[PDB]
Amino acid sequence: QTGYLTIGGQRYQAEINDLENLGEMGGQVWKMRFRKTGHVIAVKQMRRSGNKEENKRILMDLDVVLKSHDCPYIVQCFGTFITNTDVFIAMELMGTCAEKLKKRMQGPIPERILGKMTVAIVKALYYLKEKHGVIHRDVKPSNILLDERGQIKLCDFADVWSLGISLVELATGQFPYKNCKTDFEVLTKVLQEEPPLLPGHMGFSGDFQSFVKDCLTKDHRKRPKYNKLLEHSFIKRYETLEVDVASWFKDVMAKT
Ligand SMILES: *CCC(=O)N1CCC[C@@H](n2nc(-c3cn(-c4cc(Br)ccc4O)nn3)c3c(N)ncnc32)C1
Repeated sequence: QTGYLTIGGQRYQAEINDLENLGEMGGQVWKMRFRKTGHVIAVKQMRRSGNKEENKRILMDLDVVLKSHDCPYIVQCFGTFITNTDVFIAMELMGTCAEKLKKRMQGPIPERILGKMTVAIVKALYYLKEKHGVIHRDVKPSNILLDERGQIKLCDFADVWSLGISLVELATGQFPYKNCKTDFEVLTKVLQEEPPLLPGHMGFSGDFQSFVKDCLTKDHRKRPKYNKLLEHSFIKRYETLEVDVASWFKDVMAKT
């Protein structure tokens, strides 16, 4: 469907000129304001003259995003605008990603935040795999989006390993392979060295350390199925525990 903007159930007919460009957030992703209501959204622009490889990837991801309306852990699309020269994809405006939150924090991200993040990411990967046969496998702090409402969603679409590395980086503030100078050197350390587990002297719960250890299983045959990973006590704890991610997000973004 094209030519419509749906923000919270209210459906509006709209064209690209009904949006005011508030600047690049960076492909190109704009922050735009819907003049009719004042709502602010994220808009991804795909140029018809663009690279064939980049456009093909954009259209594949949009196909999944349009089918993922029933997953609360995937960034939602509000509508599309097709012009003679461009395609404008209206997405819900998130705050920032976990990589930038780590940079503003200038230190480890608390376990209670990573607990809610873990529950959101795993259920997004399981949804993508179960409902659409998509194997993401490329989870990193730059793909995990958060907003001031406390929401945690995936964007920009074997998977268990990259989640474990992302959790170790965010829990320690240190990327486990920061001293590798090439991509091949990273692959050698992944295969030759023991998995980079969580430190034991940072007050991490046994559930958190167990979950990261299960994610960083080198033998692919020994990695758990999703129905097993969704039963891990670390997932069970933060499925129900009250964690004020929204207030923590605002406090971190208030840092200079
Ligand atoms: C880690 C955070 C960061 O540095 N960036 C770069 C600038 C844009 C930021 N950002 N991206 C989105 C977004 C992207 N997509 C998307 C849609 C399709 Br269809 C295909 C591929 C992608 O990546 N949806 N949403 C952002 C949103 N929605 N809000 C705020 N910032 C966003 C990420």
